Amino acid sequence: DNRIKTVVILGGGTAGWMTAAYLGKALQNTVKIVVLEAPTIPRIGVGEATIPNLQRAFFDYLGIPEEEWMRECNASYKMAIKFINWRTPGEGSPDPRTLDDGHTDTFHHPFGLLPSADQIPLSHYWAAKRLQGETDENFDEACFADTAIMNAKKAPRFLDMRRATNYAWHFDASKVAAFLRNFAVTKQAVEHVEDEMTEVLTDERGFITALRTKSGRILQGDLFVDCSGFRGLLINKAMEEPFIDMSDHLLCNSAVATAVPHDDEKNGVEPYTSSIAMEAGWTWKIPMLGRFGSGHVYSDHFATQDEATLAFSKLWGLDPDNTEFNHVRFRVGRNRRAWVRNCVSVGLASCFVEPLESTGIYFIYAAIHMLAKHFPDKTFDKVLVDRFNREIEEMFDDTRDFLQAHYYFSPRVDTPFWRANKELKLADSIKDKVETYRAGLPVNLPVTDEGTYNFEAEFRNFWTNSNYYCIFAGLGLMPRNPLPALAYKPQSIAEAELLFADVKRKGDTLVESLPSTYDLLRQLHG
Repeated sequence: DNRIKTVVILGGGTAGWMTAAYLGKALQNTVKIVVLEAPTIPRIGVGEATIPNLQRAFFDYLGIPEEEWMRECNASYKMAIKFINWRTPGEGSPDPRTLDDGHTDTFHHPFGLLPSADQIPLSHYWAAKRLQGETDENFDEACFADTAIMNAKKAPRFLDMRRATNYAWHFDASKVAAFLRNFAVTKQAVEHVEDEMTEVLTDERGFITALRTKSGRILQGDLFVDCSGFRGLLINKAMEEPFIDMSDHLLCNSAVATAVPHDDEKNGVEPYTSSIAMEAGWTWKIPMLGRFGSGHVYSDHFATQDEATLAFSKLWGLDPDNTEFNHVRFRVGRNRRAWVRNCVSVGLASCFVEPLESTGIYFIYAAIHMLAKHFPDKTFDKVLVDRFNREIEEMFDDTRDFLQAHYYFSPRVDTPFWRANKELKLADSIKDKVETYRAGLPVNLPVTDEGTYNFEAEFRNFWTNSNYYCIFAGLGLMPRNPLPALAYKPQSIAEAELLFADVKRKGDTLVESLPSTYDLLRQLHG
């Protein structure tokens, strides 16, 4: 028997306990699993947003019903990120300004799928009408019924819990971590050691053989997962793997965050995350029951901590001297290699970008999924390690480029921060996609439909034509001209008009018949 016998996970939180719970299921109790977690002083729950495959890819794999975990972490529903004031100058404001053409400066990035007509996505029929002066509608409201539902703050399910739209989740990440810790310990025989690490013991090749704890106990293991956060205590410190700083692609490196009590009954509950543009970054709004989490992400080369705190405070009318804040400096980028020898980094110890498209928990599940797939024995086949590393770096760099496009194509030039974004080099992959987009062509057509988007189908097709249209057109970047094939296809244009009319009918119907997000949440948590 040459198998891995013991896996030691360094660090708790969502990364450590997702890893522990997932491997507990994937390895079918043939492996001992140990989590070494230093006890931590609780932080205020500033909220976390996610993407729709979290339930299918992670909680269902574990056999955990959606409503069961939701009720343990104050979770709410998310149908999109709503971007506010990314095109107009001025101070941070929760309220959207008005563009010069009279439109309000908001656009949505929903999870809905785009239909097509004659194998051409609905986005392209919209762009043709918009460029030809035949519609004044925005892309998001023309092409997604979800837009009208979000404008009315209606829920993504009926009260009888029948699904109406696709959606993901807002939640308190420390409560999810605590939920998963309890599951892993009581249902999967994970050993939880509450102690600090003092020594990393290695063999002549630099493979880790054990971790020593502060109490002096030695935790032997065969494979070690670094979930220690930005410090990368195993992968960076002990293993000396270099971290590749990518602040030449993304400027924001800091956040100041809190949780704000919210009057849900007076204001309702928004079924979406808001990304509120600031002078030196952006601020997230993550509604939950009774409160929303909020954090100002900024570059400390363009705002001091006090400047960012005061603008964040003024955003919500908070007393900057009488409110509890969490401050953090980010590490933006990724390790040269995510997995070195018998040390696999997961979460922030592996890589990080700001949560501008809610990908943080996804990077964790994707890594643990790829680890289970590439799971080694004690010979540590270097091809397994290399293919794992290739997957992590391509996943990360692709989302990094997608995020840079949010800043590079914002029309804002009113502060040093917004101008500095346009002095950055655009990655070649986005330059290529923008050139494709501007010729009128689709960008990364999706391959499957609602259901399959099957973890592999989504991992390989992560940002598709719909996503690039949401961000490019939302920011005001248009194709130079319509897709030229449309000029030859009068019947396909007519067929797309009927699709536009179906989107209107469905959104109208659902806006009238759905319960409020507030009412669905009261029932779910009541």
